Amino acid sequence: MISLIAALAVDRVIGMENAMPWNLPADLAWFKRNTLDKPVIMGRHTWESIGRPLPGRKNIILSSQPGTDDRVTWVKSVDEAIAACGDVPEIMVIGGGRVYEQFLPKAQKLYLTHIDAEVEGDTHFPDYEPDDWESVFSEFHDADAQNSHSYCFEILERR
Ligand SMILES: Nc1nc(=O)c2nc(CNc3ccc(C(=O)N[C@@H](CCC(=O)O)C(=O)O)cc3)cnc2[nH]1
Ligand SMILES: [Ca+2]
Ligand SMILES: [Cl-]
Ligand SMILES: [Cl-]
Ligand SMILES: [Cl-]
Repeated sequence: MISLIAALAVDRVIGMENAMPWNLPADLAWFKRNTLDKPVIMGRHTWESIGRPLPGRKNIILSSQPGTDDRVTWVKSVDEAIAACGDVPEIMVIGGGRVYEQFLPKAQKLYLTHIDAEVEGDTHFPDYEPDDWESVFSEFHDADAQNSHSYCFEILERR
């Protein structure tokens, strides 16, 4: 099964010209909880953003240009990325925009963090029909001493 995991500000904003203007360690901990020991597929901009390989996960980078880091796997097609995951119960697609776009139609599950931030987006999560999805988990949190905005965790399963 393929799943997508994303953090969405208002209007589905997922990325900006520069680093996103929030500080959400609790969301990064949710991200880790749901990706640890699973293969993760990402595009090159997201790979650059993260800075290094995500620990304890097989990192696959989907890209048309040859790779510039030997500590991860570089693939040139969606089907190559999937094959590189081998035989695992769940593949996690971690962005960014174009990669979500490409994997959405194949995905059966979404792990979304909705962040209460009004920002002008450079890239957006795909316009999914919430109509077509079943929320099986939701959990709301206010901003606190460590987290700058209010956010809500959701898991959704393809109806
Ligand atoms: N829920 C969610 N939040 C994210 O911000 C997110 N970000 C991207 C890509 N960006 C990033 C940026 C950093 C890390 C990261 O540093 N994760 C660490 C935990 C952070 C820490 O320990 O300081 C990890 O080990 O997973 C992951 C994804 C894709 N899906 C997401 N999904
Ligand atoms: Ca429900
Ligand atoms: Cl968590
Ligand atoms: Cl990307
Ligand atoms: Cl629902």
